Parts: sequence; structure tokens; C-alpha cells
Amino acid sequence: KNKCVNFNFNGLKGTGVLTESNKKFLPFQQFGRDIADTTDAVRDPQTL
Amino acid sequence: QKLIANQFNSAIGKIQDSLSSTPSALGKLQDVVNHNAQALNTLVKQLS
Repeated sequence: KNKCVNFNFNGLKGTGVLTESNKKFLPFQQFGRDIADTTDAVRDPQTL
Repeated sequence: QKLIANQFNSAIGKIQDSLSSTPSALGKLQDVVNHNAQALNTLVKQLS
């Protein structure tokens, strides 16, 4: 966390900084999105 | 002279109220702000 790295969550390749998020997610919701339809919030597949 | 100085001061005192009460008195300047933001939202939103 807090470092520019390459992340790969189930095939969502990308580059960015991963920080802890307090965004409430409904148990059905897996990933968030912003206005430009780009992923800005992810759920770790192993550690919830 | 005394009357003319009074008329000027009353005229000044109404300007403070006129702009405050009327909402669309500064519509020309608010148009500059709105057009700039609307263009950038359209540019961002057009990424989907």
C-alpha cells in the first residue's frame, strides 16, 4: 500500500496506488466506478 | 451641495442591496464559469 505498483485483480490489469477505502459496499457489489466508467475501487478476491 | 451629497450616498447604499437580493445580476460572469466546467465534464464523460 501507498506505492505506485502494478496491480492485477482477477484480470483487471492496471497501474496506480492502492490505499485503504471506507466506501461502503453492498455484499453484492464487487467493484466501484467513476463517471468515465473506470475502476476506482476494488475488492480483494482473497482478503475481503 | 448638501442635497447633492445626500442623493449620491443613498444611491450608493442601494447598490449593496440590489446585487445581494437579485440572484441573476451577475449572470454574465457566472456564464464564464459554467461554460468552462461544462466543456471539461463533456471531455471527461466522453471517455466511456
